[PDB]
Amino acid sequence: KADYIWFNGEMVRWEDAKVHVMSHALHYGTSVFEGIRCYDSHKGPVVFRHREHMQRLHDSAKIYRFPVSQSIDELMEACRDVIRKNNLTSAYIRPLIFVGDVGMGVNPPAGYSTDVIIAAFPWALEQGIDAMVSSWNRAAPNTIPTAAKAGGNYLSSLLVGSEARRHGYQEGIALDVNGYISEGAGENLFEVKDGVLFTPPFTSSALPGITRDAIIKLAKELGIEVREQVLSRESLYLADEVFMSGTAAEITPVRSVDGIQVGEGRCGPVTKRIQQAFFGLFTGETEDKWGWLDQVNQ
Amino acid sequence: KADYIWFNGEMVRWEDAKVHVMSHALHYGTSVFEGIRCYDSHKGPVVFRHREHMQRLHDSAKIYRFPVSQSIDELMEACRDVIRKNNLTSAYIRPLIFVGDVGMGVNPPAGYSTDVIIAAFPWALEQGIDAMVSSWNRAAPNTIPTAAKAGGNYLSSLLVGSEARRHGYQEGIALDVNGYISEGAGENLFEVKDGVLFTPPFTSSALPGITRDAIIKLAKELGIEVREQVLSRESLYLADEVFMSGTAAEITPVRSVDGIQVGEGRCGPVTKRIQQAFFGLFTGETEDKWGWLDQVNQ
Amino acid sequence: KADYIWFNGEMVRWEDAKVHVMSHALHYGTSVFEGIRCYDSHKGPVVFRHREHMQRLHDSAKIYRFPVSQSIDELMEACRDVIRKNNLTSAYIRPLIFVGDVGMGVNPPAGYSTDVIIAAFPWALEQGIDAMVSSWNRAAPNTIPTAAKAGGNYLSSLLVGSEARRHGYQEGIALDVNGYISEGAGENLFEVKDGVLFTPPFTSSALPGITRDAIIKLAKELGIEVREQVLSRESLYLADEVFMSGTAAEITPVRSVDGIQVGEGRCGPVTKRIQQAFFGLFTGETEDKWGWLDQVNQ
Amino acid sequence: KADYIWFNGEMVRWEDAKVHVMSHALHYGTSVFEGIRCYDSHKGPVVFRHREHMQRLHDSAKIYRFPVSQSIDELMEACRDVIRKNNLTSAYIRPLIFVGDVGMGVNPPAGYSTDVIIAAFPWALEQGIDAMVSSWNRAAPNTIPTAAKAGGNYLSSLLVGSEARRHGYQEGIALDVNGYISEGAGENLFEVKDGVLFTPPFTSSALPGITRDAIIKLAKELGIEVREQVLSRESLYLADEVFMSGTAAEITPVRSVDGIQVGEGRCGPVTKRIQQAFFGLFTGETEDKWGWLDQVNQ
Amino acid sequence: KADYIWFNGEMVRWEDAKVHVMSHALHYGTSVFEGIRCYDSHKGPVVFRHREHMQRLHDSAKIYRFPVSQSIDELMEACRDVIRKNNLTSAYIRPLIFVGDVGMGVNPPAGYSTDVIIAAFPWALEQGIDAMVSSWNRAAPNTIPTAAKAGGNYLSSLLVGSEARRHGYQEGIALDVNGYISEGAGENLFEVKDGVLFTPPFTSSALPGITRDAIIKLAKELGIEVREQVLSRESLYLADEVFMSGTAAEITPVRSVDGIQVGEGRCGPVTKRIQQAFFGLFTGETEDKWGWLDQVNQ
Amino acid sequence: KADYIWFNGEMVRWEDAKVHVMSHALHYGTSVFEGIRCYDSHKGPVVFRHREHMQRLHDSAKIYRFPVSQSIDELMEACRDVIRKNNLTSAYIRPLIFVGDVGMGVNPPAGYSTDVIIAAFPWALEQGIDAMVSSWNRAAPNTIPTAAKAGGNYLSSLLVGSEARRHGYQEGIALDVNGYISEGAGENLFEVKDGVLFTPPFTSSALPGITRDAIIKLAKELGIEVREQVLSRESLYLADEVFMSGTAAEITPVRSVDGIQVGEGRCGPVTKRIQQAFFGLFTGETEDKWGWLDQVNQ
Ligand SMILES: *Cc1c(COP(=O)(O)O)cnc(C)c1O
Ligand SMILES: *Cc1c(COP(=O)(O)O)cnc(C)c1O
Ligand SMILES: *Cc1c(COP(=O)(O)O)cnc(C)c1O
Ligand SMILES: *Cc1c(COP(=O)(O)O)cnc(C)c1O
Ligand SMILES: *Cc1c(COP(=O)(O)O)cnc(C)c1O
Ligand SMILES: *Cc1c(COP(=O)(O)O)cnc(C)c1O
Repeated sequence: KADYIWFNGEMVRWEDAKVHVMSHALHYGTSVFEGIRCYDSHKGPVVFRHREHMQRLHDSAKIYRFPVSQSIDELMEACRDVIRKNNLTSAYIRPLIFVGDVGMGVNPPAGYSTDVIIAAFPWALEQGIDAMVSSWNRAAPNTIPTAAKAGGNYLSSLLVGSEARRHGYQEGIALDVNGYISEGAGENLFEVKDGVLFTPPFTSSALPGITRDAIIKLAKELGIEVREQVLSRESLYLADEVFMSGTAAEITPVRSVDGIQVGEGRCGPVTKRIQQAFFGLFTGETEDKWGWLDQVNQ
Repeated sequence: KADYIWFNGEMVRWEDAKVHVMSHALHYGTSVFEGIRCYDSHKGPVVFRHREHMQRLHDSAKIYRFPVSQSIDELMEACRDVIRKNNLTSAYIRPLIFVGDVGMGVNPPAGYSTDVIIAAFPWALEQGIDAMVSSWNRAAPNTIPTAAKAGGNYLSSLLVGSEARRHGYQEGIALDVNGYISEGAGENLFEVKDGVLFTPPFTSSALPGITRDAIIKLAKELGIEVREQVLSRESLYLADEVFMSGTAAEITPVRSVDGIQVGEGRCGPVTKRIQQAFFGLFTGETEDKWGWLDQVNQ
Repeated sequence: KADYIWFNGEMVRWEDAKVHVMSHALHYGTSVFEGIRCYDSHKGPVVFRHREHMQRLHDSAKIYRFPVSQSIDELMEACRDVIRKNNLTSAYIRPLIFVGDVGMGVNPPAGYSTDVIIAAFPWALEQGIDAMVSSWNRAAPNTIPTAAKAGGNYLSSLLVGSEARRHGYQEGIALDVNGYISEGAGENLFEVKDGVLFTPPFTSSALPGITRDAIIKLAKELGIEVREQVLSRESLYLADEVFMSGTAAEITPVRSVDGIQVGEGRCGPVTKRIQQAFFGLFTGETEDKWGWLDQVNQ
Repeated sequence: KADYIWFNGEMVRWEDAKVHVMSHALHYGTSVFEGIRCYDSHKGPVVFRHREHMQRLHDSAKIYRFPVSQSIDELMEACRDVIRKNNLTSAYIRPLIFVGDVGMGVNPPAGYSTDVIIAAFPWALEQGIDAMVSSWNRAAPNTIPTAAKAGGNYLSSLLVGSEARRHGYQEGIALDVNGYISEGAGENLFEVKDGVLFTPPFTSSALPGITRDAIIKLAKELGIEVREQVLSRESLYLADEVFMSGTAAEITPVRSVDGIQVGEGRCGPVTKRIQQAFFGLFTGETEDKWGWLDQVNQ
Repeated sequence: KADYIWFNGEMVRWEDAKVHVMSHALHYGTSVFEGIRCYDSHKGPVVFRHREHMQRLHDSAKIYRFPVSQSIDELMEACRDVIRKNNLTSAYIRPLIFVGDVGMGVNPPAGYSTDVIIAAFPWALEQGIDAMVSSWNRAAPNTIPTAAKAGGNYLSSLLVGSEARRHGYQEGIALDVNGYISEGAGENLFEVKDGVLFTPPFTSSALPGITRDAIIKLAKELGIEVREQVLSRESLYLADEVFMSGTAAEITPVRSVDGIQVGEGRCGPVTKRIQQAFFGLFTGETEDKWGWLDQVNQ
Repeated sequence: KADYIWFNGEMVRWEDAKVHVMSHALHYGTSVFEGIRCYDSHKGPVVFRHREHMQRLHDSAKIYRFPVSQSIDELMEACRDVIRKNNLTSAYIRPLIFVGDVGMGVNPPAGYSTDVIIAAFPWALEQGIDAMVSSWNRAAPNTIPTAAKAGGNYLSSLLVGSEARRHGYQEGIALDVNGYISEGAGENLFEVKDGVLFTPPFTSSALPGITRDAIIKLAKELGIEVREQVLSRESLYLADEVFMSGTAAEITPVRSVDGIQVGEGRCGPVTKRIQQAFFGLFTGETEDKWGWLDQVNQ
């Protein structure tokens, strides 16, 4: 929780940010959102890969044809505004584009506009978590677009994630409809074999993670070979290391899958190198060669 | 629109029925709903298959493990209350169970409770509509449960339905991932061949429609043979008649699929017999042998 | 061979029935055809299920949207004429609708007409044949419609059939993409287990055979239970009897599959009963309750 | 049209190149063909990748086991002869190997020979075309070989292409049975993301295009990264550029898919570079390092 | 254990029934087996559906082409002899046909014979068991025959069953590759909806259980409707009753699946009726109309 | 055959190496094994990639959770001992971990130990073999792990291999459930097209061959490009060269597939180069850069 939420261009008090119960998105999952992080760095509060996230927000809406009146730049300025207005230095930002109070028909009436909200609030990675392969599979290829970060998609992440927690594990790993590894409930999956980094392609129903992309680029900078390919379920038991990636989860090591220990049962050497290079970005140790750090105070 | 909405046991003015913008269901499609109709009949306002719908509401929540504090009977009484309080005789009822303002984590915290809302509002079938087979497929079997009427499911119905309308058709027909007929965007599909009634099973990713079930039971009463089996796409072009079924759509004839006329291009004889038997229920002509008509004033 | 071939409304001498090498159908498989049989009966030359075949010819053309100028009755009279003009009593008729000398573009230009020809010519059942399961699968559900009897479809029947011949068998049995039994290279497949008759549904990529349909109706008249269901490959080795059906093949018993003998290795009792009832139609022993025999001489 | 057509070793007048209506290929799609282009260049009339096309003609026939008595060299000489004898400088060549007047059985009798024809005739720019994703899928992997350019295969291209034109688009894009991008109705598909060229592998039911291969080699010469990988449907909406390739279509840019604009809605930068390099081959600007230009005069 | 084991026609002491460590079946899973039960009845020791099991033993060997020198009758006599010679009245019989000490090549040398063993030894109620849906799927249709009860098949049952026990459940339920219900780890699955009995067909990778078959026949005698059809995963949560069937497991009620209670959490009404009818066979209460009881003393 | 077999830590005479007929592995395929080769080299008897094979033995057991008391080094010393004790210089070693005389329940009781045996015995490459594509497919992805070399897996290799033999071929090539090339009955498959080496990934249900891995590393040393990708069935007819790899089979060229000759019908140039480099390891010509040769005499 925090004071003020950016709502359709206005800074509204947190308490007053309410929508009608007949809002389309509440009944039909017709919303698109993002997960962004603001880090306190050597150069002050900085939004990690800000433009990339807002670009994906637009891409997700594009796929479902949701009309978005704000440009990427407008959304970016609004985001910084909400962090400053709330006096935050370290936070989690949540942009949300949703179909509001329009008719009750599935197809919104022509000429409608979407409601936009940007809320920000203040904001394990060493011992490694225990994961299990879920009995639920992720969405098939040409059904509900897995490349779009839409609300309705999360019924799948709820099923996969809750099942793992009900059986005593920290996270669940979902396979696609073909029986290949897709990703965790809400984070991308990586494997390290003989010093090589492996990760499933988007065609394995894995969402194009921005943390995932950052890791791939950092790994190449470190001289580590990266192979984007379909992975079998057994590979999880044969891998030297395995870790998850996501904005909220950052880089989370996995020490065991289905009760089977992953090489030594602790954060591996390659996972360690990547973690250091990742966190080094906010200390100045890792040079920001790509322009991933967006200053809140511009 | 109407006055008053039943909200967690209280009759709230329509205008005051608001939820916070950080409600779980707005971001993750974590809601379950129903579509029910109240008809003005020979015995006054009557809710069609009231118990069946509330039972499915509970079943849908059960699958996702959403805690529901109200019993089927409590929900049924609440529903009648909202129709009476709003002085409605002919209406569309919308029960909605959703995860409200809890954390922002996908998995709701243990001990949480769901918010429940029941809104009601006042409420083609002769010439037949033109349909097209969509380029989007419905959810694969063990991914997102198609038997549950959940909010997140509707991203699929939006894609299928919007595509049909963008190309000039009234409704889209989706095939499953195997290439077999599933159903329309938001309604079940029926075919009539040589005086025989055909409809895809639930395993073709078709939601167990209550209108669908009613038609099957009425057809048997009329002495019409019903075959629940997987159907090929071509069968749509070879069928003598084809129609859709749903609470909102009732019994909608389809006169053409993909520009190909369906036997004579008008409402067929078998579709007609079923329509008459269906609407006869609210005139007294068709005996309510199953107890499908629930009086609002009990 | 024979004299005269009906070509676009005219009886042309067999040798003069030629078309240009640039005919669309020669390059793109854009043709639809039928297989019909004329039997010498107790009532003289009689075309078996004449109307049904011409109706399917029209249905196959309808699916591909090939314009057909002739009505079902016109085609039926032309067929009888070809049999009479050729002084045939027992023959195989081959109606063929094809896209002729139009452009070289895959999509024929608007306003084009198809060419139609009807050729007829004079026309292993006691012991049974040896069949093998092919390594090639039949067309997937929403690719090339298997319900339509089109020319291009036969590339598949060629692959399945030639492979069986090459290995010393009389016919090959194709499985669909799922690994279930579809049918023989160019004939439907039946199995008899505990006095029960089994056959794959059309959704197993099996063409809606007219001989297949006749067998199902005759079986029911004989009091034999018929189950139209998906069949596993192993079922071929467990079946008491197995036989193929088609216009050209009629009812052909299968005494072995993949070198494995089918219960006693001879024509089974149920296959025999069905054969007798089938051939009894042309002797008068079996009453033609359906009006399947169309007299040539009218 | 034009005068003369090479028919089984003889130059026959166009009007006289006729084949019997009972030719196998007319009824069973049993033919194999090629599409070749002759361009007027800085070195005169030149056949683009002549040997490559004739080699594929042989490969297609080999898969179906069609007997071809002519060698690659004989066919190449015949092709040049057709262009010279018809006084063509710029034209489209169509070699066709087909099963002619043999029996009516699906399996041609042992010892048969195929008929061979080679016809030639005189022969979506900077704005691009509008495409839509078809509701029809391309052939599954082990059904009808997608690597062979056979006549029967085109029933698929007809379904995909006609649907697109019926809805107002210029071309349709088909997905395979898995829901992944395969290719256009009769041309390969390319995508450009962040300066990288993407194209589906043959295993996505995409025919091994010779234009496709040329583009891949030219791209590498230009220093452009090429990734041959499975592509999701959503990628079409996220791509910076998208274009089709084929002998007839050459390099055709796609400005929109399903009504969604492809980055700026005009021919993209990378597409432009590749087009220039491609057409530069006929002006001498692009050095023919591989020997793709075969002079007619030799 | 017990004394004596029938080994290739000879009653050998239990301790002496040994085979070489280089026996084919130990390395390649090349064995076929059965599970039979001998019950103490009102007519003394009786082998339940004796001939049916021996017939399936032969059918399993036939599919893999394992040479069996003993006839069904010889095996049946041997079985009775094992029970008598070991003075057993209530026991579990295990016939095993396996490829013994032949070469080490996968394909046994022509002319080989299999070794046959028949061992017998002395032999989830009213509360039911807790089951979970496994993360492992059962064998795909045309891979390893699911209709054959072979040794190698059990690696699957081991994976499915062990996972369930590792998580605290009594049995695991496997889905096929399509995401539909197949069966339990080593027993068939039944569901009861509105007084109707449902069970997956063999094509859902479910082995043709002999107990399964018995239940279907008994159900029909009791006037209960039986529907053999593909079942979705969700159906387990919507069913009124669910139970497993197998020779060892007999009729075991399932009170919950994945932590979700199955209607009241106790043995259901229909399950009870079927259990009573089943066990009534051994008390004389249920007339043995089919001849399922084979007396040991004969 | 040979004298002595290492059995649970003791050198037992070959003839006395027996296990009870009730051993778990004989009934349920619950065993894991390896195939290792001892070559007579320029350095004397040498076990090829000894450590790698024992590591895979452990990995296969780990996937099934079979307890293994011996470490990799213990197993390696035992292996050398068996070769020495048997006075072998060139031989085939067969390590086998299996579940022995434990209960009859599929799930072995807690605290059980596995039995381990290591047997060794003394131990078409120039012309090439004739292969055919089998009608049986290899195990689907998430059914029975294809990465594990377990006994039960071989029911599949038996079906694929025996079918090829029965039709006069030397080996059968299996396709996966998708219709893509997987591998031979018990050996990995390679293809050579334009000087490029191709092989299916593990996700095509291909076991991670150790000979396969060696070939890939040798190819890279020779400067040959290696592409690990999914391959279509047709690619076998279009390839310039095709060969199989395995411990027993080493590098076996394939001169024809399905009666279709593979480029010239003899051992190809690239296959030759790889063979020479492979066998050169035991002559000293090829430097053992990886430490693949483990000396017996240490
Ligand atoms: C958001 C999300 C991710 C993580 O993406 P990041 O851009 O790295 O935050 C991974 N998987 C799913 C299903 C997601 O929704
Ligand atoms: C609600 C719904 C239907 C119609 O069900 P009825 O119970 O008949 O109203 C059909 N299909 C889908 C996808 C639905 O959500
Ligand atoms: C024509 C055909 C059949 C047989 O159908 P009939 O109408 O009974 O002749 C079976 N399979 C295929 C693929 C066919 O084309
Ligand atoms: C011929 C063809 C192409 C084009 O390949 P080019 O050799 O480049 O002309 C593409 N797709 C299909 C289906 C084709 O038949
Ligand atoms: C043996 C077996 C069954 C049980 O069948 P019954 O003949 O009734 O004992 C069920 N499933 C599997 C996988 C089996 O092996
Ligand atoms: C053992 C095996 C191979 C060959 O692997 P190598 O380690 O090289 O001997 C190939 N396929 C299968 C199915 C195998 O079991």
